[PDB]
Amino acid sequence: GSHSMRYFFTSVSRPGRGEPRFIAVGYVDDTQFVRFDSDAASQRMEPRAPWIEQEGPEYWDGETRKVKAHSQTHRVDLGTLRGYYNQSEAGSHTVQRMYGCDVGSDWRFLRGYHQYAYDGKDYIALKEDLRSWTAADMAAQTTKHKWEAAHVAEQLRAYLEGTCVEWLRRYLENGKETLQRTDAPKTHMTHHAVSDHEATLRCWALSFYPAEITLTWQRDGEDQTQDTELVETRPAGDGTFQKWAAVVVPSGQEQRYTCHVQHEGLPKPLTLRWEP
Amino acid sequence: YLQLRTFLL
Amino acid sequence: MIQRTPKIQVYSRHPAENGKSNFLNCYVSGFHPSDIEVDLLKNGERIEKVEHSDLSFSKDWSFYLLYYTEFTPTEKDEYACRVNHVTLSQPKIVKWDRDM
Repeated sequence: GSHSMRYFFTSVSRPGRGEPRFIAVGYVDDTQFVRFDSDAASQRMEPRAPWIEQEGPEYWDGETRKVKAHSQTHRVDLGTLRGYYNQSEAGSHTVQRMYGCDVGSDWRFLRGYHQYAYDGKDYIALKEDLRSWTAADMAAQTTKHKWEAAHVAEQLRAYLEGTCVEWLRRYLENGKETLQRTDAPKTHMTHHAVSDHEATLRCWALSFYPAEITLTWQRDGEDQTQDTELVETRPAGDGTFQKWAAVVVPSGQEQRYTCHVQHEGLPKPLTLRWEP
Repeated sequence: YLQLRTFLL
Repeated sequence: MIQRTPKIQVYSRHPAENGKSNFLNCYVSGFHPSDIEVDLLKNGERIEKVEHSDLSFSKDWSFYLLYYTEFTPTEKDEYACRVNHVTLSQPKIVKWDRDM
C-alpha cells in the first residue's frame, strides 16, 4: 500500500539568550532512519536503520551539510518570529517544521507537505495543490507574501513531486525486508472484576507494524462507545506498536461484547470474544 | 534525502 | 503560546516474566512545549542509566518521547515513571501495572 517519507524539525530557543536546541528526525512510514540532535552534541546526520547505514560517504557528507543548513535556517526563523510577534529574547519559543511525500501502491506521487508551527499552533502550510499557502494569522501573512513574491512554492513542488519520491523509492527498494513488511497484531482479551457488579474487558493488540490500527467494541453486534477507554498507540521499542481498548460491562453480560481489530497485516478483520 | 534549498520565514 | 499536558503510559516491551530480561518503557505524548523531565523509578528511586527516543511530533504538532531501560522484573520489585512539565504543578507518578 501507501508509503511516506517525512522530516520533523524542532527548534527551541532557551530561557535567556544562549544557543537553541535543533533536532531533525527522518521517517519512512513508522521507521526512523536518520537523526541530528544539538542536545546530543551531534556533528553528523546519523543512521537509525541498517538499510540507510549501507549508503556511502558521499550520501552522509551531503546529508550532514544539508541538516547543518536546515539548523542555520531555524536559527534565523527564531529571531524573525520574535520580531513579527514583538517578543523579548528572555522567553523560550518553539519552531516546528514538517515536510515530505506520500506514494501509492504503484509508488507514484499522491501528496507533498511543507508546513510550520510556532509555539504549538499552525503558522504557515503549503496547500495540497503545492502552489499556495495557508497563513494561520496576521504575522504568517508576511511570510506568505514574501514566499509568493519569491516563488518558493514552485521550488518546493519540484522536490516534493520529484527528488522526495525518487529517494523514497530507493529507500523502499534498499530497505524492502524492513519497510515493505506488515506485522499483524497479536491479539488477546483479559477480564478484571472491578466489583461483584461490573467487569473490565480489555482487548489487546501487540507487536504490529505499521502503527495504523482500529480497535472497536460492539454489544450484540452494535457499535459500543459508552463505558469504553482506548489508549494512544505506543511504540514497543523494537520498531513494533501496541494498543488496547477496554469496556466496563455488567456481571453476567460478558458474552454480549465483541472486540474488532483492523490492520493492513491481517488477511481479514478479527473478532475477539471473552471465553470463560 | 533533505531539500537542497533554504527558505526563510 | 499553547501548552498541552503529557499523556503517560508505563509498560514493558514484552509480556513481563520474573527473571526474564525485558525493557521498561515510559511513553509521553500530546505535550507542548517540548521540555519535559522523565525519570524511571525502581522502588521509588531514580534509575541512573535510562535511554530515550529522538523528539518527534504528531500531525497536531504535539510531541512524543519514549524513555526506556533494560530490566529483569521480579514478584517484589515495583517500577514507575515520574514526569514533570511546565503544565504540572508537581511531578506525576504512573506505576507500572503488568496488566496495562
